[PDB]
Amino acid sequence: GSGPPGPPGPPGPPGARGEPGNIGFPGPPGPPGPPGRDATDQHIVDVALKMLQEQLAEVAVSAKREALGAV
Amino acid sequence: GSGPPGPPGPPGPPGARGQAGVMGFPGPPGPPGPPGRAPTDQHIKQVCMRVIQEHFAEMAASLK
Amino acid sequence: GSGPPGPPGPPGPPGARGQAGVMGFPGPPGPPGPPGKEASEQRIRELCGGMISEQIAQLAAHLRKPLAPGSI
Repeated sequence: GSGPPGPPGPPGPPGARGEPGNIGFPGPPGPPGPPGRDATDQHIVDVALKMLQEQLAEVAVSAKREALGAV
Repeated sequence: GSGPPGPPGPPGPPGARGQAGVMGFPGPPGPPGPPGRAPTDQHIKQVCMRVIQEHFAEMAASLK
Repeated sequence: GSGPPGPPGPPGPPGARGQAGVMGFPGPPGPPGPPGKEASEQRIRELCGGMISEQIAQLAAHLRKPLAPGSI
């Protein structure tokens, strides 16, 4: 008749390989850029000088036209 | 002849670790900086005052 | 052990998920801002015309060539 039951079977196969890691989160935004440069005084100086030249030149025109009676 | 098969074997070992995930995308550029300063009315007046005061000799030449 | 070996065991568990991806790099600084807006020639003329007239008149008086009378 029967001999004894056999020994335990072999270990099962290894499990399937794991899935790839989760995706990284996006990086932070960069900081704001530096401030723009301030407007320089040059444009103001230029107009002030133009105005001065204009008004001074008009003093002479005024004197001439006063003498002519044609202001 | 034979006898019964033996008991079932143990479970196999765990599978291999998965590959590392991809790095996230870089962040966006920061916003532009603030605008530079525009001249105030008081600042304009002060520049004009300085220009006048530095040209008294030139004014005098045209007023003689 | 006259009988044959038992059936194989079941498959092992699936392997662990891989290491998570790292956070992305920071973005770059943004660009410099726009330059400051220059005052208009017209606004400069509005703000400074009067003082120029006044100072011209005062200097003319100093030099003893006072001018056409100015606006009240």
